[PDB]
Amino acid sequence: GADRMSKWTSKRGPRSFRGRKGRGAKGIGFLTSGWRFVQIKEMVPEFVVPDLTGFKLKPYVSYLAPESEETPLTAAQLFSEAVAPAIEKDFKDGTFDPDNLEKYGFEPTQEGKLFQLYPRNFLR
Amino acid sequence: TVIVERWWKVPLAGEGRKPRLHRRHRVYKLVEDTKHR
Amino acid sequence: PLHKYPVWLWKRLQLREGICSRLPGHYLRSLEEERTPTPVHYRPHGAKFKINPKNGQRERVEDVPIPIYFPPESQRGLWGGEGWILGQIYANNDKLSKRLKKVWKPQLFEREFYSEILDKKFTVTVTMRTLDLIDEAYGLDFYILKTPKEDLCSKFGMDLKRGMLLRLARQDPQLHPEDPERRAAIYDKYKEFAIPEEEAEWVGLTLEEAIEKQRLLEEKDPVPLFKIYVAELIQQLQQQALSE
Amino acid sequence: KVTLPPHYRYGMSPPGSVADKRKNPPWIRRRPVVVEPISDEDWYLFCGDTVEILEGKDAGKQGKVVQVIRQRNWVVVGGLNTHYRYIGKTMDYRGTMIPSEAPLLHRQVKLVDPMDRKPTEIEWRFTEAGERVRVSTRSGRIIPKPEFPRADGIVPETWIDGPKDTSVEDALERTYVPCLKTLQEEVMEAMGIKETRKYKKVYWY
Amino acid sequence: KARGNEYQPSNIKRKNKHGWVRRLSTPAGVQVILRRMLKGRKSLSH
Amino acid sequence: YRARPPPRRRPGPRWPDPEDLLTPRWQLGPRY
Amino acid sequence: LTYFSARKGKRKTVKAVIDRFLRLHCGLWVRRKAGYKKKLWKKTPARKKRLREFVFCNKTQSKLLDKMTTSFWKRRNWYVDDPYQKYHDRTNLKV
Amino acid sequence: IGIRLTLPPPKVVDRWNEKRAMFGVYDNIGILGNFEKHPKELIRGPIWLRGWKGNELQRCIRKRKMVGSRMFADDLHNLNKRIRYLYKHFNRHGKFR
RNA sequence: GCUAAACCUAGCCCCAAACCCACUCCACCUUACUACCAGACAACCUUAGCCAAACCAUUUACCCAAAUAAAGUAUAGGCGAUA
Ligand SMILES: [K+]
Ligand SMILES: [Mg+2]
Ligand SMILES: [Mg+2]
Ligand SMILES: [Mg+2]
Ligand SMILES: [Mg+2]
Ligand SMILES: [Mg+2]
Ligand SMILES: [Mg+2]
Ligand SMILES: [Mg+2]
Ligand SMILES: [Mg+2]
Ligand SMILES: [Mg+2]
Ligand SMILES: [Mg+2]
Ligand SMILES: [Mg+2]
Repeated sequence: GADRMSKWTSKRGPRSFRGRKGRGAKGIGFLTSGWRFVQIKEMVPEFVVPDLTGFKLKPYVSYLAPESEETPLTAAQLFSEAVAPAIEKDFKDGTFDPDNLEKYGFEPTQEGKLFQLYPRNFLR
Repeated sequence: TVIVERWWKVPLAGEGRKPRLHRRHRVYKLVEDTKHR
Repeated sequence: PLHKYPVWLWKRLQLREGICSRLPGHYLRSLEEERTPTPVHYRPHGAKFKINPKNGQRERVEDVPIPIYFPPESQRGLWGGEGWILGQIYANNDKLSKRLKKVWKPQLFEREFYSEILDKKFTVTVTMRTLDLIDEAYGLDFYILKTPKEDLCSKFGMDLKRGMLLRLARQDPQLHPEDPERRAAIYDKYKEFAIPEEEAEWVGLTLEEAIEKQRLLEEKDPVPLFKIYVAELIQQLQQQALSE
Repeated sequence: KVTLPPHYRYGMSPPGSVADKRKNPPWIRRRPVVVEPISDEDWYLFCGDTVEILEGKDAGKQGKVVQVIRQRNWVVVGGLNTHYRYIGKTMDYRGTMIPSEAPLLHRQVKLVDPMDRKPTEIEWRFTEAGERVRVSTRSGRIIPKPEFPRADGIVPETWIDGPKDTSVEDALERTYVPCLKTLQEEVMEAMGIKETRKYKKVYWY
Repeated sequence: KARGNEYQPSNIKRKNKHGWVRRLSTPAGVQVILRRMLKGRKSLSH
Repeated sequence: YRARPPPRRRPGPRWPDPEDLLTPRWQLGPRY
Repeated sequence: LTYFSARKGKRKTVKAVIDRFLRLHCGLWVRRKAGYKKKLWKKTPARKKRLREFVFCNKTQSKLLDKMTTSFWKRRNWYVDDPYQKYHDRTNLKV
Repeated sequence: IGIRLTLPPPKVVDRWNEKRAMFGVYDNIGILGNFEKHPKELIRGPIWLRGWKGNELQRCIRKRKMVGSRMFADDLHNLNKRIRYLYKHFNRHGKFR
């Protein structure tokens, strides 16, 4: 008599079932003795909203805009635009060594960084 | 060591072919148990 | 429809694709080889032709092995190729009587064996046949190395073989560290079984164990593209200077 | 958008319209119409092209193509191959009779030569500059692609930027300086947000 | 007395008896899921 | 029309690939 | 009788017929009298001699045994020093 | 009811297409070609039916022997049952014994 | 006159050929599709029977990897059925 095809949500089942199932919202704390909830300030996401005063970009773009070819950014292009000028400048001067790769922007280990590329530890 | 032989003759399989075993080939008779030697 | 290849060839096809392709050739040939185990629970004819008593004619005869069931607990001991015999019998050895189910189990014993190469004593569950094979081989170490994989019928026995082969291959000095003379004597005794260390590491490993071992060897962190792009940039700059 | 059924029959009414839904309900299953396969490069009829009707009541007449339906190899010529139907009919009013064009197959029309207004066969050829254009077989004359209004109903020439339209100078301004920093890192520096606490290592499995 | 009401609904019993976790608890139950996956069942279990 | 060229027994010995699993075993022995 | 075998798709031969009857190539079947080795002490020598004879089968029995044996047993054999060689062919037979 | 009210579309048969015009060619390849190739080698179809004929039971036995290992599990199971039923039908049922 | 009738496609079957298939984000072995806490539970083990023998009790074909042939022969079997 039960509906197997319907989505199993928190509105179905006895009182224990309904209070344990959620809707995908992330938790922001934990429960202590006496069913008291402690909300962690750091677990609550913070919206980093910039100042939009004096901003010249609008949601839409005027149709009098020349069409441009789509060139997706790759690692090779990013390396050339950011790191190649630094290495070439030192190569001509004659002061270039593999020990100073961190000077050009290389990061040997992501540990110790607030935002780690892999594994990712930051939100969008 | 328990040594047994089949009651029923197994048909020849030939060169490079595995023998065909019917369920009647599971019937065994005790030949000799080496622990009594 | 129909399969391109027969079903029984699917396992062999898998060895030609994936991580199994990169397994060592000497190990893969060991899996492909399937030698006939030494007869244990049946008596071989010993001749390829026998004269039939009835018609007095020369008839070809073949040895059909008795199927043997090896319990999982047999892998922790050395049963010498013995195992459970799952079969049928006739009551009072009369074919006109009932056909009953009969299981023959080897008589298991707990014995302690010392390995000269490993310099250790093992408490191994063995049968009376295992004792005879060791006695005929003049020691446990000879028995483990001489006995083929299909006749050992024990994962522990193959693991013992790999340990002994590794020590012989490496001339491992951990065997009696304070007696260099005694260590060389034992290695000289078993010098005929010495094989290269590369091959000895893969002896006795199952397919799953070999795949896991191969995966660990091939497991390495990816090289960051920063280092790769630096090498190309440095090389190209040098080539530009030559043309100038 | 709408996932059409496997054998949806395209018609004069555009898919997803009110008329199309009545003609093609979700449960309809009609016999597929066999359509000759024409490659996109092989197709040579476009909106605004002048073609001459070969078969029908208006055989030999020339007109301008107003709509092309690739799913049926159809070209619609304005004011040609037309039948008359009543529009806006009510209970009291009989309605207004208007000419209604009927679709024509690609083989029932023939593109005209710009120099001599006669039907001619064309082939796709590349010019010296490399552009792909249509060339008449008999005369070897380039037939330009007609200028048709864009489907979005926007004229770039007659366009005035609104209160929410970014100007061309601001839109094309390049303010991106490449660097080995993420968007999150750059915003923290830009907004002066300081975080000294270090992120603890976690187990991933 | 009157029959036909042998099914007295209970979510706890239904999930404990025919649930996904119950199916995977035994090798026989896993084959039950495999048969339903092979047949294309929309609902593999409760 | 014109008939296709007649089916002929292909000249020369036929050597199957020994590394192919679909190759019959009787075509790889010394007897073959 | 197995009209179509499960492995070859061919008619099989009932081996009980082979162990008891001999088929002459002319189509006749030769058998021995039943009970010719049973209770000889209570049978007269005239009766015992008839039991030792090798008799033929009638049309129905001969036709029955032909169906129960394959074409291998109906071929012409040239055994050396065959005792029944002279009986494989008919002589002076009308209709 | 049960009969169509309109004539079916006419049957257009090209009696002189390439397939019909060259039908039967090379059927005497053995006779006119020094017996290098048997005519049965021209037959194209199932690998268990080239130059061979039999009843339903013989075809099922032959197909299982030749391509039984390449058949699908469901197809093989139906073939095995068909042989069992045909074995009982031919060897145990019928008017003549 | 109604009720109805009529249709030619959707696709499918048998072969050949060729060795298929998994992952945008997020969720999913706990009550699957449930962001976030101490595991150490872990796989192997003869198919039987209907049925045939006009009962039934020994026995009763079941791809095992080359088409054909040897051959339904040798042989096995309540020496029966049949294999
Ligand atoms: K019959
Ligand atoms: Mg229901
Ligand atoms: Mg042979
Ligand atoms: Mg077999
Ligand atoms: Mg009910
Ligand atoms: Mg109750
Ligand atoms: Mg389905
Ligand atoms: Mg899923
Ligand atoms: Mg019966
Ligand atoms: Mg009864
Ligand atoms: Mg006999
Ligand atoms: Mg009988």
